[PDB]
Amino acid sequence: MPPSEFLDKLMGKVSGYDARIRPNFKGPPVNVTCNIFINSFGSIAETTMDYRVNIFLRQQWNDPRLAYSEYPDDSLDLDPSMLDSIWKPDLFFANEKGANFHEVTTDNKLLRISKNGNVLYSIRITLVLACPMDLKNFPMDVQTCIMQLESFGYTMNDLIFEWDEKGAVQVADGLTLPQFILKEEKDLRYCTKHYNTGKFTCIEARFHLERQMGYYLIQMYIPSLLIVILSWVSFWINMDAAPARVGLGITTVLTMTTQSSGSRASLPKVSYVKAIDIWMAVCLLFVFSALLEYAAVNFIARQHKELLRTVEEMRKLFISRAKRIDTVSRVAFPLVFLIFNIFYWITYKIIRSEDIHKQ
Amino acid sequence: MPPSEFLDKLMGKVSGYDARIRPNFKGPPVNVTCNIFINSFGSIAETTMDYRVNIFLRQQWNDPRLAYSEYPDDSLDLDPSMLDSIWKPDLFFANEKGANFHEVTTDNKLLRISKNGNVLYSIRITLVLACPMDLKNFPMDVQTCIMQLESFGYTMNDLIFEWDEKGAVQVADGLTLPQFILKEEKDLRYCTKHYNTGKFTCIEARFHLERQMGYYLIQMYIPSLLIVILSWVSFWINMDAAPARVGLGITTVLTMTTQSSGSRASLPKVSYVKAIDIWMAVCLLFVFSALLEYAAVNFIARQHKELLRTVEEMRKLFISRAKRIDTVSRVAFPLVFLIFNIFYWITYKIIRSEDIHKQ
Amino acid sequence: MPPSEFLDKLMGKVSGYDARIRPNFKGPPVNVTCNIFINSFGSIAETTMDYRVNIFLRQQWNDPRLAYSEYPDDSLDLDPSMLDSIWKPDLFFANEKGANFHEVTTDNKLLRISKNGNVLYSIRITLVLACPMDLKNFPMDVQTCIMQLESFGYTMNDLIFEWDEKGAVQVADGLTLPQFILKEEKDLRYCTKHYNTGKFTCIEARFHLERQMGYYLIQMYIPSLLIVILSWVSFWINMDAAPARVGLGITTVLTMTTQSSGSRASLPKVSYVKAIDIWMAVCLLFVFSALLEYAAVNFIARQHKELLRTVEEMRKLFISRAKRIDTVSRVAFPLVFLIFNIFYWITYKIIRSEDIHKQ
Amino acid sequence: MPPSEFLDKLMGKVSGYDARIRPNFKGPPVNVTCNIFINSFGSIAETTMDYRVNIFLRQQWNDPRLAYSEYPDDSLDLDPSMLDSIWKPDLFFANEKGANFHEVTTDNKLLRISKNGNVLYSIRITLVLACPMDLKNFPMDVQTCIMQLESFGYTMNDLIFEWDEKGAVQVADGLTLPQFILKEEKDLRYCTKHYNTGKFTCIEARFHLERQMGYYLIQMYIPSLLIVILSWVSFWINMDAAPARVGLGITTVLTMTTQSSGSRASLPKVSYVKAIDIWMAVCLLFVFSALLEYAAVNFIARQHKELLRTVEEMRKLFISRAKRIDTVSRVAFPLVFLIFNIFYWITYKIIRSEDIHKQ
Amino acid sequence: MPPSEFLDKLMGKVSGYDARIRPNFKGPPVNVTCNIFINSFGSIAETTMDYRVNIFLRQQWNDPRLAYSEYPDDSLDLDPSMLDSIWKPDLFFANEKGANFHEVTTDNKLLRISKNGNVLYSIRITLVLACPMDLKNFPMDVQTCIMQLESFGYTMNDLIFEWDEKGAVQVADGLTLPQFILKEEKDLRYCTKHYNTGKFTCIEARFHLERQMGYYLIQMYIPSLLIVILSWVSFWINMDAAPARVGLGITTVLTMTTQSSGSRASLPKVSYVKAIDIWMAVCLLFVFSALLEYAAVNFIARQHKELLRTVEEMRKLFISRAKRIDTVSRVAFPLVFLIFNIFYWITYKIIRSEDIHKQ
Ligand SMILES: *[C@@H]1O[C@H](CO)[C@@H](O)[C@H](O)[C@H]1NC(C)=O
Ligand SMILES: *[C@@H]1O[C@H](CO)[C@@H](O)[C@H](O)[C@H]1NC(C)=O
Ligand SMILES: *[C@@H]1O[C@H](CO)[C@@H](O)[C@H](O)[C@H]1NC(C)=O
Ligand SMILES: *[C@@H]1O[C@H](CO)[C@@H](O)[C@H](O)[C@H]1NC(C)=O
Ligand SMILES: *[C@@H]1O[C@H](CO)[C@@H](O)[C@H](O)[C@H]1NC(C)=O
Repeated sequence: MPPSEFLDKLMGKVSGYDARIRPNFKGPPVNVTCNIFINSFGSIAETTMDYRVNIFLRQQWNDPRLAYSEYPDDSLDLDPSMLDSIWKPDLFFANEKGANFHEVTTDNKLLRISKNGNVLYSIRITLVLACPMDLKNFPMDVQTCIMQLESFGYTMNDLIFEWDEKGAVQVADGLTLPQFILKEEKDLRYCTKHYNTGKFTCIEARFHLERQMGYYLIQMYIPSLLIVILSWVSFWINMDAAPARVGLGITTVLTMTTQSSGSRASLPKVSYVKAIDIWMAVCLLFVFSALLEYAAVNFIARQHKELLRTVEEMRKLFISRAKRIDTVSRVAFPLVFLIFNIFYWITYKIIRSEDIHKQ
Repeated sequence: MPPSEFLDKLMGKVSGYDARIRPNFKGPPVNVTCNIFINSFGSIAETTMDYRVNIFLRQQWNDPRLAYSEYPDDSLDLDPSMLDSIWKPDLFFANEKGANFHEVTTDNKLLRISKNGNVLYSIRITLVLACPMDLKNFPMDVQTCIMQLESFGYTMNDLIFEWDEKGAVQVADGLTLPQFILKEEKDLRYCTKHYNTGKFTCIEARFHLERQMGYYLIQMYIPSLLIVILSWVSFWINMDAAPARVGLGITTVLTMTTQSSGSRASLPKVSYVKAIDIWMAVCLLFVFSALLEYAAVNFIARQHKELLRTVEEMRKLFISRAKRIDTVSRVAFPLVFLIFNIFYWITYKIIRSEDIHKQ
Repeated sequence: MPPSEFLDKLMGKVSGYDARIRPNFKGPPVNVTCNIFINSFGSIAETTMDYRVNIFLRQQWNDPRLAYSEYPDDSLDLDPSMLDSIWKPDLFFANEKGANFHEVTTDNKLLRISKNGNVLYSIRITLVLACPMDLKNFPMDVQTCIMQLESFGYTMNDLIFEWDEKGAVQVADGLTLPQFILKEEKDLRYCTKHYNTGKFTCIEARFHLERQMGYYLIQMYIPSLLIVILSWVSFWINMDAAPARVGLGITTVLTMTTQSSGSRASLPKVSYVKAIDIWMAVCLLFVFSALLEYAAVNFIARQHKELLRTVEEMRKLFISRAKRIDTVSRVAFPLVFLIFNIFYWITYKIIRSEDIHKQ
Repeated sequence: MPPSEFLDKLMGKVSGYDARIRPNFKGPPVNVTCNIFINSFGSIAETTMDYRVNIFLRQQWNDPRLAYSEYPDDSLDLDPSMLDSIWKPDLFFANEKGANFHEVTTDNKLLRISKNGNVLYSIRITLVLACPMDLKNFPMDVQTCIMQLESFGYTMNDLIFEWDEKGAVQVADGLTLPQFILKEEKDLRYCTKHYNTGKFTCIEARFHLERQMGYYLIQMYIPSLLIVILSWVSFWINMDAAPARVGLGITTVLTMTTQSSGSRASLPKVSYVKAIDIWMAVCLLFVFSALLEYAAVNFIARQHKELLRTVEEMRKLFISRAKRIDTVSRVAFPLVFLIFNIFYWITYKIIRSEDIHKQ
Repeated sequence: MPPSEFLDKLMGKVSGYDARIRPNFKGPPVNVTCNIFINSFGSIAETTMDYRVNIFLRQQWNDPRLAYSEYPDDSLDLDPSMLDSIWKPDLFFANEKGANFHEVTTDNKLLRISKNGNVLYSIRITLVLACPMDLKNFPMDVQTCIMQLESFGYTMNDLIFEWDEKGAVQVADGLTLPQFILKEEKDLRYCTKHYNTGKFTCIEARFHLERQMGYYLIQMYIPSLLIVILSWVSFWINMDAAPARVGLGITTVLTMTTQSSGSRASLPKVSYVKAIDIWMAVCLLFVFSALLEYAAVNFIARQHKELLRTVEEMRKLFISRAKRIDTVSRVAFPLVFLIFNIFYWITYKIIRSEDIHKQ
């Protein structure tokens, strides 16, 4: 019983199998269970709001036809070069750019057929998928990125898509992302589509990504803090009269503006204010207030110069103010900073915890 | 009544359907109604003057042929692999670069045919479209971007394009742009094309985009203002004789030139002057005038040095000028700035309001 | 008289039309008139010396065959899917990179055939074309960019290319370039090609582009001038003894070097010296000479310090020199700058005027 | 005995050779030996974690069919245009992006067939392969990059992949990399794949790459060291009272922050701390501690100013501290730096030596 | 004698011409002479070590078949659409990335056939070719870039490649490169390839490129020199006691480090030290030594301060040293620089002259 004779006999010009007609025509819709395996996730672009994923799509549906029932083995592994002579369902991705196939030495495709007629179609695909991420809290956030699968040409009374009950979404073992930590929530929902042409089936899968704060802390939170420390200690424990104290402030402001521009470099332009903007704005406000304080001290010194020639009675009165302000500044500034840091870190921790619970 | 027999019978070698001849040949022009659905707008490049759009083109026309009239159901959903055996009309985009199709698991295409002969052709297309935007007012403006559809090979007495009376342009729900706000004007006009070869049909669609000022305000209007504030308060409330006061001005000018270069970084080179250029030029003029004022004060001080050895009569005469100028400067500069800001913001608000009314 | 029968009958297996043999074989060369319409010019890259153009090529030639002479209408608009069964001439572009076609909903192609046999072939093409621009005068210049069309496979006694007598080159109405102004010279020449294999026909078209000076003036000529003004007025109207005067020069030099590097940023590396290099070099020379002058003043002051303890006789002798140099510098520097600006702007104006007359 | 007759006769419609059925069907799995030749390795991207390689894949397997046994010469070199009429095995790369073929003048392919039936299939391929490199030790490290080959459609009882016993991996003579030194370990392992669909064969090859420290040393280790040297010697051998000493520190800090940002520029964002970060952090700590020391000296000087009007008894007591600290600083700082450098270089040398031994 | 009948008759199903069998089968190897014309060289990337070239490949070989010998004209220009029905030889480029063809309006291809059977095959190709350039001497060097042509599928007793005796390599008239000057050496060698599969023919062509020093001199050699001049003259002709003199050095060092980083920006990372690195290192050493000298002068001044209250006997002794060092520095530094420049320019001139003679 040669393989070739049977092979053609099933889907040949002698067989009545038309590949342009859906199975069970004029009948109940063809149910399709979809299984996805993630081979290599990664390369998430924050600029143009998209990520790259290489999946192994797997879809099964039941055909009354192609149930040979005359062979010792129930499952037959067929050629992937005769995949044009069967009824593949139409499937497209809604948030999709590009999405090439792969042709290395052979087409990366798979066909299997059981005795009853259940088929197994497996396709390797790299997808560039659009994720409209919300950057309300930039360094610490959970981002949800969407994969949607729809039928382009078939209305709801044909080709209903369903998920797989067990192991709908899998991940390759030892798969890591440099920037994000993937979570195991693996949310799945059915989100039907309505158009003027008709109503079309859809199923979607949701992934939760948390952002590591390790890079961001080292890159920005540490340098900005160190420059605040530098300004604080450096000028106040210097003599009242000096060009250096003044110059220090200007240079510190220059560093702050360069770092502020540097932070908002990779990020796409957005209307709302991110957390990192709040932090850098507060640090800039601290150094600006510090330079203003020194300018005020200089004015008090100017008053002393005018007084110098009941002369000494006024002199000390102003000078003592000079000293009092200088000491209060020394003890006042760090405590206020400490207070800011605590009420900032606490609230952000509460927001991120609430966000993960909400999602 | 098997599907295959009829299916071929309509558009087969036994049928007299030639796909190279227009329907109703030697007759009135084939009218075509066009419906467009916008799946995902975005990614607008200001440099090379273009934007990206992913649409769902839909065009309907009437064929006397293909009106079977022998089936229980009026509408038949046919295969998208037999779309080469019918009379699709020619259609191209005038301001177009690229414009690939999509081939993911199947071609993303749709064919429908009613009992009378009205067809429905639906195509998924990503377009890179050229928009010749006018940057007269850079941060606040309304930009109109053009989509034009034309018949390449058919003159006006064939294949007249028309718009759809109801729901000509739709937008996918919850579609947002990071940089712009789309408006609901959805202007539609017919803009016929004349060539030496002949006169060709065209229809166009206009989109109005407003620019959010949230990013621009934070990125440039706030830092420049803060550096003006810094210069103003810092030097004048310092003693007349100091190297610091001089140095401050030079560094402030350095910041202004770097920010001015930074502003005109993404923008393409254009002859006309943008609003942001006016703002940065005025701020640069303020700090330049401030440094000139300090230089003049130094010259008055030089006069005092020459006088120092009717000697004291001249001395005070110049010194009082020194004081008078210093105080007037303190009160003079902010009010003039305030006046500038009001007459700048008011006029730009009037221009943008006029522009939206005009469009 | 059905369309299909005739349609095939002309260029069918029953017709003796071989599409691999040139018309009028063993005869006079096939003359071809070429008409070009420019749909969208632009995107000129100065780095890799090329520009992008989207044209509508149109070529006409006479075929003795395909002159049916039996139809009421002289001109027939045929399908663009049967363009493989005729004798298209070979045509390629010599300074060409890439040059894709366009396939949106249909091929963008056109076929027309008259009663005598004159055909009309219209093709939409985007060309990346190499322009070896000469940057001798960078901000103000006229650049000539070349389009060449040649026959790859046919020697001069076949397929002679000719231009069209009227309307050889057209431009779409309201077509503008952000950087350049297109001129209406529209030069056309025939520039035959000689090879060892044979002698091949060619025709070329020349476009003249002038550069707007509006962006360049604002970006570089104004900031550099303002920094020269700043240095000039700032240090000389300050007291002889100061750290500030010295520091000012160094910072001004830093600005000059950064701007000089910034100017030569987009530009490709070239051996010859551009006009902008001359301007920035002269401005750098002015500030360098200014700092040297201050250093000399300091040395004269050093002489006074040595003299201070016929002592006063020497003292004033040197001091008066100090004053004399300071005043002459004040009046000397701007006039010399003014002279430089006039003899620079005048000569460049003469060169550009001569260049346009020459071209 | 004409070539054509035999040529077709072997794999023709008269032959029973079906190219869709595996050789030795219903039998032991088809064993495949794989030989790889590396034509041009290189272009390793640290950002998106991948490298480029151009290989010569070679795979041999035994076919009972195609053993003609009637020719004088055992080995026949066949055409590479009839490679569609045989049973090529499926093969794909797991960590693969892209992987085009090459079509220059002909397809770059090879077919050979021996008398017994052993075939030789040779394919030229450029692979972009994903390497998840570990940057724990950035300048000095050994990186292992993975190539994996798998059967997409065939389970373990078909198409078992095996390596070649002799010369499995070769390298073209005189092949060098600008950044890395390739090692000759050439590790080979079999790393079978398990899926829910089935169990699939795989074989992998490991390459060891060491990083040259020549560029990194010159680019970063030398400038940072020179700036530490500059700060150290420059300020301490200057008078106690000066604006210059203060300013020096701020500028040195500015250089350190710019260099620190410059170092972490090419590198992708990662949570863990690299060796270069440790080095730059320690150098920044040294200059920060130096500026703090100067600030403390200024405070001691302030005490002297307060004392100046048992007055002189206190004065010297503080002044001597000033001198003592200044001298100890002079001798203290370099030795501590020397100690740091030795314990840093030694430990990194031990870690890299351990790593190469482990791998 | 119609063209079509003969045309097919030569290479038709009635002719015994099999296009899968080499001419003169079981015979001496098919000799192939190769002629290359360079249409447009250029776009040489120093980063990823490659260049772009657009060539006109021409190869001739002798076929016993296709020698009609019955026509008045010896040479026939055939269609380039029947190039699939002949025996083209296999040819690939070893150092090749990409290498597309060109399809503009027609395939850019040529076929000619003489009476004896000598064919002429002409192909237009753009090649991206890998050149492993040696950057030992960066601004002045001669670089040799390699083109290699090999037979992928045929061993040495078939398809031997040979060069053309006259005019093997040509260049289009008036072809210029912005960065390099092409030389006329046009070296040609045969460099056979050995593999385990077999021994394969190869022929190679060598191009010599010299680098213009005009851009590099202006961009780096002039600014660095000017900044050395600035430092030299500026500080030494200033009073011994000043904050300005100190600050000058730090700023000059900042310029040197920025320029040094700027130089090594386009260049790929390499272990060895380039000439430009030597030059910038020496200039940095000069300014570093200058600042150290000023620091030493300050220490001598400190000694004078300690002495000031046999007191005056010590005072002058140190002061005279101060003066002596200051003058020697003034005359010492430029001569040493002059010596460096001469022994640097001379040796590099000798090395480049030796290199061109060697090549
Ligand atoms: C597909 O699913 C629908 C709804 O679950 C059901 O009504 C229909 O019978 C199913 N089709 C089958 C089992 O063929
Ligand atoms: C198409 O529209 C034109 C103008 O509206 C009309 O004259 C013509 O009859 C229409 N064709 C039809 C209805 O087939
Ligand atoms: C084509 O032009 C040439 C030169 O103008 C002429 O000799 C020849 O007769 C022309 N061919 C025609 C008119 O068919
Ligand atoms: C292939 O290898 C397996 C295991 O080494 C062996 O059992 C089998 O017989 C081999 N197949 C052959 C030699 O055809
Ligand atoms: C090709 O060249 C080889 C060596 O030069 C020679 O032996 C052989 O006869 C040549 N083949 C011909 C002339 O057909």
